[PDB]
Amino acid sequence: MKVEIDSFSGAKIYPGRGTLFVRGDSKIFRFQNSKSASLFKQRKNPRRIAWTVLFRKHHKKGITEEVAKKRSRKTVKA
Amino acid sequence: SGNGAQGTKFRISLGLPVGAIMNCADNSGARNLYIIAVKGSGSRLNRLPAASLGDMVMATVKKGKPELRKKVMPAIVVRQAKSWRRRDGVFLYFEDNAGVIANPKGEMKGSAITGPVGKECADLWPRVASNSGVVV
Amino acid sequence: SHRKYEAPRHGHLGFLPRKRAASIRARVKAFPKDDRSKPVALTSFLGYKAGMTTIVRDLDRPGSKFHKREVVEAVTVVDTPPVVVVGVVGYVETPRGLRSLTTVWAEHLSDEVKRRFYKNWYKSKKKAFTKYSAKYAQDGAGIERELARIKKYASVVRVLVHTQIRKTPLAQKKAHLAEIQLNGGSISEKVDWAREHFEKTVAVDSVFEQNEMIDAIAVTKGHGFEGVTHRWGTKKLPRKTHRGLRKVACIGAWHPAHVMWSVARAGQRGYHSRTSINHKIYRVGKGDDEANGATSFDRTKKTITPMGGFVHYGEIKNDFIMVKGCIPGNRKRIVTLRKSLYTNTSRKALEEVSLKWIDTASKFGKGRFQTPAEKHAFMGTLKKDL
Amino acid sequence: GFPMKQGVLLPTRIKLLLTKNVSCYRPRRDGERKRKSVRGAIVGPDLAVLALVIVKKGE
RNA sequence: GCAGUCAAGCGUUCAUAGCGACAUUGCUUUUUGAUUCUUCGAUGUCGGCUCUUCCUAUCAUACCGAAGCAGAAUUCGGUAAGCGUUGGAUUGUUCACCCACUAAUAGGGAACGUGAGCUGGGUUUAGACCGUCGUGAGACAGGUUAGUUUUACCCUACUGAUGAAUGUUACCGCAAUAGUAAUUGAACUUAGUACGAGAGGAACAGUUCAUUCGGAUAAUUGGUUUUUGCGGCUGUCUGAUCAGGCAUUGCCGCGAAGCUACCAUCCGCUGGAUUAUGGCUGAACGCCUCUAAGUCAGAAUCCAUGCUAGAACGCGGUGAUUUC
RNA sequence: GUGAACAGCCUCUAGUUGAUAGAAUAAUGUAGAUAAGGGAAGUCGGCAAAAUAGAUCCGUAACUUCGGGAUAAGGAUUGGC
Ligand SMILES: [Mg+2]
Ligand SMILES: [Mg+2]
Ligand SMILES: [Mg+2]
Ligand SMILES: [Mg+2]
Ligand SMILES: [Mg+2]
Ligand SMILES: [Mg+2]
Ligand SMILES: [Mg+2]
Ligand SMILES: [Mg+2]
Ligand SMILES: [Mg+2]
Ligand SMILES: [Mg+2]
Ligand SMILES: [Mg+2]
Ligand SMILES: [Mg+2]
Ligand SMILES: [Mg+2]
Ligand SMILES: [Mg+2]
Ligand SMILES: [Mg+2]
Ligand SMILES: [Mg+2]
Ligand SMILES: [Mg+2]
Ligand SMILES: [Mg+2]
Ligand SMILES: [Mg+2]
Ligand SMILES: [Mg+2]
Ligand SMILES: [Mg+2]
Ligand SMILES: [Mg+2]
Ligand SMILES: [Mg+2]
Ligand SMILES: [Mg+2]
Ligand SMILES: [Mg+2]
Ligand SMILES: [Mg+2]
Ligand SMILES: [Mg+2]
Ligand SMILES: [Mg+2]
Ligand SMILES: [Mg+2]
Ligand SMILES: [Mg+2]
Ligand SMILES: [Mg+2]
Ligand SMILES: [Mg+2]
Ligand SMILES: [Mg+2]
Ligand SMILES: [Mg+2]
Ligand SMILES: [Mg+2]
Ligand SMILES: [Mg+2]
Ligand SMILES: [Mg+2]
Ligand SMILES: [Mg+2]
Ligand SMILES: [Mg+2]
Ligand SMILES: [Mg+2]
Ligand SMILES: [Mg+2]
Ligand SMILES: [Mg+2]
Ligand SMILES: [Mg+2]
Ligand SMILES: [Mg+2]
Ligand SMILES: [Mg+2]
Ligand SMILES: [Mg+2]
Ligand SMILES: [Mg+2]
Ligand SMILES: [Mg+2]
Ligand SMILES: [Mg+2]
Ligand SMILES: [Mg+2]
Ligand SMILES: [Mg+2]
Ligand SMILES: [Mg+2]
Ligand SMILES: [Mg+2]
Ligand SMILES: [Mg+2]
Ligand SMILES: [Mg+2]
Ligand SMILES: [Mg+2]
Ligand SMILES: [Mg+2]
Ligand SMILES: [Mg+2]
Ligand SMILES: [Mg+2]
Ligand SMILES: [Mg+2]
Ligand SMILES: [Mg+2]
Ligand SMILES: [Mg+2]
Ligand SMILES: [Mg+2]
Ligand SMILES: [Mg+2]
Ligand SMILES: [Mg+2]
Ligand SMILES: [Mg+2]
Ligand SMILES: [Mg+2]
Ligand SMILES: [Mg+2]
Ligand SMILES: [Mg+2]
Ligand SMILES: [Mg+2]
Ligand SMILES: [Mg+2]
Ligand SMILES: [Mg+2]
Ligand SMILES: [Mg+2]
Ligand SMILES: [Mg+2]
Ligand SMILES: [Mg+2]
Ligand SMILES: [Mg+2]
Ligand SMILES: [Mg+2]
Repeated sequence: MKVEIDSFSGAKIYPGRGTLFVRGDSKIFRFQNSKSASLFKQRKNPRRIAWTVLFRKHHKKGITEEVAKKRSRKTVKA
Repeated sequence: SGNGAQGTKFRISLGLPVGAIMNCADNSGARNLYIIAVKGSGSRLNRLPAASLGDMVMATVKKGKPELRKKVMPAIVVRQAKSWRRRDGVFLYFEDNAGVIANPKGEMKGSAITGPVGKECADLWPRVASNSGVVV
Repeated sequence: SHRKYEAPRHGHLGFLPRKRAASIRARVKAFPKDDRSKPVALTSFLGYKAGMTTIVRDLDRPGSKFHKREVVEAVTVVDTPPVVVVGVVGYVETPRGLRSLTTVWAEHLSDEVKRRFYKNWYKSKKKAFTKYSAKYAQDGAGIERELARIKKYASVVRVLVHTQIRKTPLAQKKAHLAEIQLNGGSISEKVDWAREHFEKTVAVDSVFEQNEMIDAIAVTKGHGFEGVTHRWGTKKLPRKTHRGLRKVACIGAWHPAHVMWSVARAGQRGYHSRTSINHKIYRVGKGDDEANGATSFDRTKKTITPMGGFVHYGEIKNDFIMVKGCIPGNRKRIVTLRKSLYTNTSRKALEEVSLKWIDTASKFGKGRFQTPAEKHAFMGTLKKDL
Repeated sequence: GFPMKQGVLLPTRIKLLLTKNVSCYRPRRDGERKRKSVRGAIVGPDLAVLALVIVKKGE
């Protein structure tokens, strides 16, 4: 069992959910629902649709503590 | 299906009743395929026979080489726009309808299939598995 | 003349009359053949259809193109809190058929069952079974010689059980009562089991186990008055036709000069009693088990109740039977789950199913998240959090 | 047997246009670039071999 | 139109495998005639659509017997009407004829079923063109075009729906009668096996799917949108803003709930008695015979099992049973 | 006011707010809409319905009585600021 993600919105597509589209050039598209699919058919651009992962990533929405510091170094001296 | 069907196609939602026209997706000279029959179909008053992905139809060629027109030959559906459901739970659909012209055995007429192809069909006919590029 | 083209008829004549049923609780008209060599157990159970969801499991079907592959499958879920035994009835055989010889009741009966015996519970003095309860206060002579009466006679023996509807999100307040045939051994051992279980409680797993074929007995969802086209699968008449087209064009030939019992007419639709068979049990969940909805493979702590609850039902909190697919009847309705009437081999039965994953996303919309954990993980923090 | 590629996310395969001084490609010719399949950088059940590096010993 | 009896021929030989002359005996009433009993103070004329039921002279499917049955295919026959018998081009068509699928694409009845059920293409009033005929008006089982398809609220039937009265009320049941349902194909395997000189070339058991039908169901996917739920747009009106009104629901994208689709998903039981037929024992008839007595095996049949209703004038068990 | 407009649609003045009423929203209707995939296979017949549509620019066949055919066909564009 794999969870997919919506090629338009970035929602998790749990098994059985959504629909799958095979474009003529054999690119596969997966939608979580009939909403993302209709935008996709409409030639809407996910970067302009506010509620999408691609939007929020691009517009830098809420990535607050991911670009913070960390502790992942080593120590050997061999 | 019937003859040269190696395996047993699980039931896939019907998309192409008699009179549909699908793109001819091989290299044989034919552009389109007009469906006149569905092999192994059954009878119900007023029901039209309908083809699914991987069914063998009878067809005529409406657009194509003149030596390829005005006569009925077998063909095999390779792509479906009507959605359908697989047993792994997914409802999927191609962007066009298309078959390739075949002989009753199930052997193909042209050398290569010019499109993606559904596995339900790939498994079903060997000589189609050969001639395909991307499957599903 | 003659049809001039042959077609099958419409609808099945072994489901007439298509009238409303006599009751919400369809009737178990058959029980499993008795094998008295086995321990005593129930043969049916009571519960309430709550809802459906999706399942993921590998398939084990040597030969099928989907052997050793995951399939996804719909399932119903019926809320089955413990039943409670409050009586036995004993039937004897006569050349006119099976008749009931005596009931024998528990001494104390829950206000749940007591409510079933009334039509205005608030106004009533609730005198039900009050004099019967007295029959115990003796040594007990009468109840004994009644149980005793059952043993000496009585081809078959049934437990009067009833539901604990108060363990159910329903607003119904008025429990459901029913007789279940006891199929364990030795007619005398049967009433002994019965007598022991007065006011006692009996559990679903004592009647069902995983991968069992069970039948479901219930009253279909109702649809009121239906015209001939939907009620019978008739053909729509042409668009051009005067005075309506969800009709039948020829209600009958001239002779017999009578409309016939076999032709379709607009009538009631739905609310029929049905006996669906062969609904494999995919899961027997325990109420007091957080991670009901979990799996060997999933393992996240979560019950089968979807986000926001089963739509129109609530919040399943008791034990439940998960049944492959769909069941006659609709959500919140009393259903009877009955043992199979034959031992199926089928290879389709006997398949020991192992769930990989039970869907738990909301049904009230386009569910996207199994748990509020999962939800928060993906949205991050919102303007309403800490 | 296709290899992973650092920071090329999506646990799937893609066909990329690679250049000299880049992992999963050793050119044959000056100015040679070749379009080759690659497995993504996100671990998934389809992997035959995970490659790992100890950074802190255990007990 | 369908079926016989005699048996001269046909059938390499060989009357009766399969056919059958000369004759001759019949049945049928979807052929056409013959009649003129009923309807002329009107019983709506051809098809087609839709839908139900029925017949069998069986096309397919189950089980059989026969062959000029080696296998495969096919032909003849029995028990059989349980189940099915289709999609299209031309024609108003019935009929016809091709294309195509299919297990098969059987023939018939029911006021030549079926018009207050439709349709109105044909026929068959009034307009009109042609051809033939006629001095003419006009005529033509000649060709052509346009040409109003009315009413149910009654009774009964049918579908569903209440319901007085056999102390009251309540719960749980029984089961008389009635209905009843499943269907057909393929692939793998058997097996390149049995049989055959070869060319070819099966089946039972096992498995995987499918068609046609049926009963549900709505997790999923699709359709529906007055959620007038959110957003957008035009025109105008409220001084502007905010927020809104009006445009027979203004328009558009998304759209939950509900309803809903072989456009979606799930489910569709196993015992017995029989038919044909092949047999056992076994006389009549010292022999011989499946039959006379007795008897075994046996089909998509039948009766149960199951399933639906529950007799509102069929029934059982059970609870409680009023004091101004 | 929008707009080519005495069109449609909204408004000012004036005039109406008359048409039995209540409650529900079964079948079947009548008038209004939508529908996956296919696309006339429906039917006597595309009957009904759907499609098209304004304007600006490009482009425009046979044939012709030279007047036409012609918005032939076929294309692109159109808001706000
Ligand atoms: Mg939707
Ligand atoms: Mg939609
Ligand atoms: Mg098929
Ligand atoms: Mg028809
Ligand atoms: Mg090749
Ligand atoms: Mg017939
Ligand atoms: Mg007694
Ligand atoms: Mg309706
Ligand atoms: Mg249905
Ligand atoms: Mg009309
Ligand atoms: Mg009809
Ligand atoms: Mg003679
Ligand atoms: Mg001979
Ligand atoms: Mg001779
Ligand atoms: Mg005849
Ligand atoms: Mg007379
Ligand atoms: Mg007469
Ligand atoms: Mg008359
Ligand atoms: Mg008359
Ligand atoms: Mg008269
Ligand atoms: Mg009359
Ligand atoms: Mg009459
Ligand atoms: Mg011989
Ligand atoms: Mg026979
Ligand atoms: Mg019949
Ligand atoms: Mg009969
Ligand atoms: Mg036809
Ligand atoms: Mg026709
Ligand atoms: Mg001809
Ligand atoms: Mg025909
Ligand atoms: Mg007649
Ligand atoms: Mg008639
Ligand atoms: Mg009539
Ligand atoms: Mg009429
Ligand atoms: Mg006429
Ligand atoms: Mg005409
Ligand atoms: Mg005339
Ligand atoms: Mg005359
Ligand atoms: Mg005419
Ligand atoms: Mg006219
Ligand atoms: Mg009247
Ligand atoms: Mg009327
Ligand atoms: Mg082989
Ligand atoms: Mg030989
Ligand atoms: Mg059928
Ligand atoms: Mg919906
Ligand atoms: Mg709005
Ligand atoms: Mg504005
Ligand atoms: Mg402002
Ligand atoms: Mg107006
Ligand atoms: Mg069905
Ligand atoms: Mg059954
Ligand atoms: Mg019997
Ligand atoms: Mg013998
Ligand atoms: Mg016999
Ligand atoms: Mg006898
Ligand atoms: Mg005898
Ligand atoms: Mg049967
Ligand atoms: Mg049984
Ligand atoms: Mg009664
Ligand atoms: Mg009674
Ligand atoms: Mg009026
Ligand atoms: Mg009015
Ligand atoms: Mg309506
Ligand atoms: Mg729309
Ligand atoms: Mg459509
Ligand atoms: Mg088209
Ligand atoms: Mg046609
Ligand atoms: Mg066409
Ligand atoms: Mg037709
Ligand atoms: Mg015509
Ligand atoms: Mg015609
Ligand atoms: Mg047309
Ligand atoms: Mg029109
Ligand atoms: Mg449209
Ligand atoms: Mg023109
Ligand atoms: Mg501009």
